[PDB]
Parts: sequence; structure tokens; C-alpha cells
Amino acid sequence: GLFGAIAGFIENGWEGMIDGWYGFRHQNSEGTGQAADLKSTQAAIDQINGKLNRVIEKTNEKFHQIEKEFSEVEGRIQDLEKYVEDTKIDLWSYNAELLVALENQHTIDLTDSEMNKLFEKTGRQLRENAEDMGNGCFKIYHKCDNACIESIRNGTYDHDVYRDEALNNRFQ
Amino acid sequence: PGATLCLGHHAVPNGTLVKTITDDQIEVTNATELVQSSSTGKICNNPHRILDGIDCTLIDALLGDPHCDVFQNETWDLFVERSKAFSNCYPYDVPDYASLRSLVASSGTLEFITEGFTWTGVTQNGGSNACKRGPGSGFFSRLNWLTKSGSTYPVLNVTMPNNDNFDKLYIWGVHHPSTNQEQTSLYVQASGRVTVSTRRSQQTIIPNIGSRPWVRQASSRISIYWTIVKPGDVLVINSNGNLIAPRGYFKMRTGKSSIMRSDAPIDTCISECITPNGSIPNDKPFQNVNKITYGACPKYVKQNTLKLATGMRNVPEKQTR
Ligand SMILES: *[C@@H]1O[C@H](CO)[C@@H](O[C@@H]2O[C@H](CO)[C@@H](O[C@@H]3O[C@H](CO)[C@@H](O)[C@H](O)[C@@H]3O)[C@H](O)[C@H]2NC(C)=O)[C@H](O)[C@H]1NC(C)=O
Ligand SMILES: *[C@@H]1O[C@H](CO)[C@@H](O[C@@H]2O[C@H](CO)[C@@H](O[C@@H]3O[C@H](CO)[C@@H](O)[C@H](O)[C@@H]3O)[C@H](O)[C@H]2NC(C)=O)[C@H](O)[C@H]1NC(C)=O
Ligand SMILES: *[C@@H]1O[C@H](CO)[C@@H](O[C@@H]2O[C@H](CO)[C@@H](O)[C@H](O)[C@H]2NC(C)=O)[C@H](O)[C@H]1NC(C)=O
Ligand SMILES: *[C@@H]1O[C@H](CO)[C@@H](O)[C@H](O)[C@H]1NC(C)=O
Repeated sequence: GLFGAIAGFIENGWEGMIDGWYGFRHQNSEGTGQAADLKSTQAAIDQINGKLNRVIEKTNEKFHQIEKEFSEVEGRIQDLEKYVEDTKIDLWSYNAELLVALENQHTIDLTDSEMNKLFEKTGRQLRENAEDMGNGCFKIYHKCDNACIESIRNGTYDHDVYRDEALNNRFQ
Repeated sequence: PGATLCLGHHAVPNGTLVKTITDDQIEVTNATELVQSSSTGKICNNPHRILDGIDCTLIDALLGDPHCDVFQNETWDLFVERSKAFSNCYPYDVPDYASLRSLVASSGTLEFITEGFTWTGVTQNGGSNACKRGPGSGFFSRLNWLTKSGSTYPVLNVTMPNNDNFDKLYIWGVHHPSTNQEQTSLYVQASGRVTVSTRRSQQTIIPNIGSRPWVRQASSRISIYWTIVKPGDVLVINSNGNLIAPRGYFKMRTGKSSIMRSDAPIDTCISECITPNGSIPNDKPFQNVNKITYGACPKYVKQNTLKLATGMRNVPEKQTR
């Protein structure tokens, strides 16, 4: 995708994450764990539902039309009837092919985008108390107990609290 | 001794292949089908009024072939013609059959109003063993076969004004005898003529005498014609032989009515979209069941499947086997 996260700097996905689309894995002194990010997950899902609902929007209802199968050879009028229908079908078949190609490219790019938004947001939250390892993982340079991890994940992590500690560990 | 926090995304064990701008096949976590490719094989009886033709074409029901008498005054949203249909009356053709079938199908009714035509100096209600009604000879219910009275067939000259506020459809015909003997026996004059007109149009038909292939006991034929008479206009019919006269008019309507050729059985269910293969659901935007449809239908495309991605790129862990 355009943002280089999914199938990019993030090596692969997590089959274990069954309660969300994007999320967090951590290691600290208390062990290791996993949690889904609801907001990113919901942003992707809402966009995908949005496009799905636009695409399946019922828009055509037709009644009496032209005949499209013929039991007799007739020539000119029938040639025209068949050509009109064949023309229509090819144009609609093209529309359908193009639609799915554009939609799917965009769905891949928007999902890649949402991964990237979460990663950049997290990075910003951590300010100077962490470093980007380059594989979607932050090395956090201080004691970050489970209350501290959950603080990062639920948007309450105050970086000032841990800054002196972390700055010291980083420039040694 | 610090901590690691890794950002990631889900994956699934069984992803689906989709098409994009750059890839003809690439794997995502889920997708949904946009092409309806199946039918139940049955035509749902709601919400459209379905009239099963059974043994009858719409034209045979219109003319009043005796085995189609059950269709008198019928109405429909969709008239269904079956491949088993047959004609069993006087052999006939309709120049521009397809147009008459179309305009009647689209009108959605066979409502017929009898009018008091006065046919001075001819015998009415002619019949044939080619078109039995009960045990004896008969004819199309909506047509009146006129022949000589005594030894004469005078010039027929009649009128019917349209003083209603709706259009009238008149169905009439011309008899083509197979021999000169038949021509003169029935109509006296050696050559007939039928002229049917309104203020702005006219149709004149000259009969041709000669054998056509023997069908249901006749080498003769009737050719069927039609004339629409608008409010304030008038019908005139003028003939010195061979007229197959109208008995009245059909009431024309406009609306959503049509006709379809299908052998699918009619069943109790609800479906907006009908194809000759049967009803199909209309939740998907495209379909590959049949280019012939009626109602609120997906659009026909050539593809039998098109997958809309409903999830991210599916990236499983690098496989160790
Ligand atoms: C991933 O997308 C697929 C579509 O390709 C989803 O499958 C569909 O799931 C829905 C909801 O469970 C099914 O609708 C239900 O169908 C049953 C009939 O079996 C009906 O009784 C219910 O009222 C409802 O309409 C649908 O059948 C199913 N379609 C197919 C082709 O499998 C699937 O749910 C999605 N999964 C995830 C995790 O997003
Ligand atoms: C064959 O039958 C038609 C239908 O009745 C006859 O047409 C009618 O002919 C008369 C004249 O012979 C027309 O009368 C004229 O009407 C105008 C307008 O009202 C009036 O101002 C004139 O002084 C005159 O009386 C009549 O309108 C006409 N009607 C129609 C519906 O066409 C026709 O004459 C008959 N032909 C033969 C040879 O018998
Ligand atoms: C619906 O009916 C059509 C038309 O009867 C089917 O297509 C015909 O049958 C096979 C298709 O494999 C071919 O031999 C014919 O050439 C087809 N006819 C036409 C006019 O295309 C079609 O397969 C049916 N579809 C379903 C889902 O039942
Ligand atoms: C058909 O309808 C007309 C009026 O709409 C009526 O006069 C006629 O008798 C009806 N005939 C039958 C057979 O239902």
C-alpha cells in the first residue's frame, strides 16, 4: 500500500488478534500481552461499510424493454437490437470491473493508512521517552508497568512523568 | 531494563483473492460477492401480477382462440409465454406480429368492449371446423367473419367514433382464400378489399388467392391488422369482400406491464426481480443469470464473479514450512 505499513515495515499480521483489526503487543517486567485498538478498528470498518452501502445502493428498475432472444432470422432490425444489448452489456461489464479494481486498491490503501495513523499517533504520545525500532515497535526507555501500558493505549500517558528517567537511559 | 510496545494488525487463516489496479489477484482478509449468479428456478408470484399463458400465446388470448377463452379480459404485470403454447383456431399470420405482441404486452390488459357495428346485407358469425367451439364449428371470439347474404355481398361502409377519453385498439383481419371458388362462394366479388382508416391514417389490404401450407384443415389464411383510435378521432371500415370484422375494441393502458418467455414454474414467494430462469435476489448490484429481466434487478454483466474487498491485506506469519 501507499503508506508502507501493512505488508511493509510491519512484517506480518497477527492471527491471534481476534477482537480488533489493529492493536498493541507489549513486553515489560510484568510479562507480555495483547490489546485491540477500538478507534482505528472502527475507523476502517466504518469506511468499508460506507463504500459497501454506496455500491449496493439499488438504483435500477426496468419493465417493458426490447426482446433479446429471437426464434427467426430477420436481418437489419434484429442486428441492431442485438448490437444495442451487446454494447450495453460490455459497457456495464467494464463499469463493474473498473469499480471493483478502484474500490479494492483504495480499501487496501485506507487500511494501510489507518495502521500508519495509529503508529504515528503512538509515537507522538511517547515524545522523547521512546524510539522507533523500524518494525512497528517502540523501545520504551523506562519502567512501564501494566498501568503505564494501558495509559498509552487509552490515551492518558503523561510523558513528563517518565521523561527524566527515559532521557537518562537513552543518552548513556 | 525498559519495555517494548509493538503496533500491529490482524490476519486470518483463510483470506480471499481480489483484484485491484496493480494486481489481478491479491489476498485480503474478507470480501463480498457483487454478481448474483444463481436463481431458485421459480418465478415468485409476488409482488408482480404474473399471468401464466399456459397453452396460449398473448396473441392467441387476444384474438380469442377457443382454448384461450379463459384469458378474456385478463390483466397482468408480466405475461409469461410457455414453450408448450399452441394455436388451435383458423390459421393466421400477423404482419408485424412482434409489434402487436409488444404493444398489447405493454398495455397490460385484454379488457374488451363490444360495439354495435351494423353490417348491412352480409351474413355474420362465420365459423370453421379449423376452430371448434364445443362440438361444432367456430371462430376467434373477438372477430366476426362476414360472408354473403343470399347471392350478394354489398360494399360495407361503417363508422365508429371514439367519444371516450381513452385510446381504443381495434383488431381486424383479411381472409386469403386458397381458391377462386372459395373467394366467389364466400364474397361473390372475384377480388376483395379492406380499407380501415381514421382521420390521419389508413391501411388498405388486398387479399391474395392461393394455397398456403395446410394447417388445421385449411390452406387458406387470415392476416391480422390493428388500428388505434384516439379520443375525438373516428374509425371507418370499408370493404367489398374478405373482411374479418372487429366486434369492438380493447381498452389500452400505459404502465409497467410486459411479457417474458419462460418455462420456470410460478411459486409462492416475494421477489422484485424476475428472469426467465426464475426470480433472483436484488441485493447485489450485478448479475450474470440472464440479460432478460423484469423489475428491480441487478445489472447484467459478463463476469460470473466480482469480489469487493471488505478488509485489509491478509499477511500471515512468514511460513516455516
Ligand atoms: C466476511 O464476509 C462474508 C461475505 O463474503 C460474510 O458472510 C456472510 O455473513 C452474513 C452474516 O453472518 C450472512 O448473512 C446471513 O445469512 C443467513 C443465511 O445463511 C441468514 O439466515 C441470515 O439472516 C443472514 O442474512 C451471509 O449468509 C454470509 N454470506 C456468505 C456468502 O458467506 C461474513 O459474515 C464476513 N465475516 C466477517 C468476520 O466479517
Ligand atoms: C361511408 O360512411 C361514412 C361514415 O358515416 C360516410 O361519411 C360521412 O359522409 C357525410 C357526407 O356524405 C359527411 O357529412 C358532412 O359532415 C360535415 C361535418 O359535420 C358537414 O358540414 C357536411 O355538410 C356533411 O353533411 C359526414 O361527416 C361523414 N362522416 C364521417 C364520420 O366520415 C360516407 O359518406 C359513406 N360513404 C358512402 C359512399 O356511402
Ligand atoms: C439461465 O438461462 C440461460 C438461457 O436459457 C442459460 O444460458 C444458456 O444455457 C447454456 C449456458 O451454459 C448455453 O448452452 C446457452 O448458450 C445459454 N443461452 C443463452 C441465451 O445465453 C443460463 O446458464 C441460465 N443461468 C442460470 C444461473 O440458471
Ligand atoms: C369485459 O369487460 C367489459 C367492461 O369492462 C364487460 O362489458 C364485458 O362483459 C367483460 N367480459 C368478460 C368476459 O369478462
